[PDB]
Amino acid sequence: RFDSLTQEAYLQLWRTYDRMKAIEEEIFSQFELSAQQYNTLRLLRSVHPEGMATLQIADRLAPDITRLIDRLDDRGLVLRTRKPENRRVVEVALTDAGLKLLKDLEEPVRQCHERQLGHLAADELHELIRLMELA
Amino acid sequence: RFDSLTQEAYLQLWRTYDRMKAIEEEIFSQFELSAQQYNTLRLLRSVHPEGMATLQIADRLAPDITRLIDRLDDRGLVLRTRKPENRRVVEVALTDAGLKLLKDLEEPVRQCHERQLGHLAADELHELIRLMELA
Amino acid sequence: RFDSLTQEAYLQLWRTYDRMKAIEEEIFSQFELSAQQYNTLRLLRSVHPEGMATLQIADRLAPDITRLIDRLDDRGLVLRTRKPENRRVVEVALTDAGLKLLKDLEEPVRQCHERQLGHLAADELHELIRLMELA
Amino acid sequence: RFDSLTQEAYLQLWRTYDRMKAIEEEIFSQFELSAQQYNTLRLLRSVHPEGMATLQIADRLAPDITRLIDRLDDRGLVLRTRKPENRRVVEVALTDAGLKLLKDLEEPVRQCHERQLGHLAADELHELIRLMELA
Repeated sequence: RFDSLTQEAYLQLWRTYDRMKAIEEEIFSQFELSAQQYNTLRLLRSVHPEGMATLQIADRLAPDITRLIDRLDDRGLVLRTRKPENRRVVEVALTDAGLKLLKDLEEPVRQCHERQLGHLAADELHELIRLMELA
Repeated sequence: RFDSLTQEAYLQLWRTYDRMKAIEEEIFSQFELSAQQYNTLRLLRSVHPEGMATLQIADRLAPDITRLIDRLDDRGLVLRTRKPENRRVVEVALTDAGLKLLKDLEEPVRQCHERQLGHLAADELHELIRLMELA
Repeated sequence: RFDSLTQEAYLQLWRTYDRMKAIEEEIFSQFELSAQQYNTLRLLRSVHPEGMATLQIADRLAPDITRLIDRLDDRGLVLRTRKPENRRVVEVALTDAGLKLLKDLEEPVRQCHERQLGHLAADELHELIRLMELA
Repeated sequence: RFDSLTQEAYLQLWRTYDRMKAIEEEIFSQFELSAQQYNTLRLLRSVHPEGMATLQIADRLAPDITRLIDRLDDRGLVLRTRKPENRRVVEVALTDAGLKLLKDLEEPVRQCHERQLGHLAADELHELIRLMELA
């Protein structure tokens, strides 16, 4: 968790979050995804072809991840397997089409990280210019 | 709380926090303060000459704020008043020397916010240059 | 021409030039061009399919532009036409292959301008951090 | 002199000059100076208590430097000495009041260089954001 910052540094940290979040939402909206869905698909790529238990996905990223995964399952992007010896546990793995989607997203996401860094630096420079010029 | 970011945006948000936190710690260390002590003194200035209940200070910023305030009381920077009708409640107000300390800190803190913004923008530009040049 | 700057602003202006120049040289070297050759080809595109007199090219950008254009002519990127009534005058126009080369250069050059702006802003922020921290 | 840049890099170099020049003009106007007068006073400080020939001042920075120096002489900031053996040569040295003026200008000029660097980096980041977002 975030320990005490001055109010001004704390508002700047939130502005950093808000700017980054908005740029990701705009790029992920084009693929009908959220960043949490991208983060699930990336996590499943790190163990592909093996699956991961729904609870372990939530722990590495909980009840909102089942609806999230339902959307990914309906799109054929992930495959669910109920553990035959423990029917409450659902393991989820990436499919070929989830791998393809992540390969198609590599360039848009890298550009999205470049736009984040650019806008963050401009926002910070606007505040720096303001502080230098009130002094 | 901070909703899902990509891992990369999440690490950048933590780098923003770490950089800002370190610059404040270095300037506040010179006055033998923490940022949470500065934040308490600023909060008490907004109601000066009135005091604020220890619980309301914690709520606006809890058991760690009493040791924090003890240090400020020992330095003569704040004045405690136990409520005569409710002895468990301790109201804390700024003193003249706490007001003076905040006036002496206005310039160092503004420079500290300028150094934060500068370093944040450079750190972000280093990552942007790296991403543009791997592509 | 550049009127009086402080020595420090003058050295910074030269650092701006040196950084921009080096990034262009590296991208144009890959197509076996110089920036002055790119600038000639762009100038000839603005009047294509008409040609421009060698002297007017030099004026809009003089004896070093004939060797420069010789290289472009040998590569089939420009076409020379000696004026039949005035044999000293050589009009130069872009060819289809010079147009194609400029279309292939649009993306690399835009990225080159993005890397220039990025590096310029980082170099300036390094000097700003240095000045704020000597004070 | 500045060798071939792309048109876009050349306009950016001029924007760098224009921004830096305007910030200096605004700070130097407050002391009723130009940057060329500041540059003369700094040059005379490097040889103080010795003077420098008017022609050597012009060479290190020519007929416009005599009016420039006249203003500095009228303000008691420099002292002229006509060479007794060569009456055409006028050596100019800093006075105590020219040294004092340069000591009073150290902080405003350093802040002026910080505002230049800040504004340059913001201007460049605005253009970088624009280029990344047209792509």
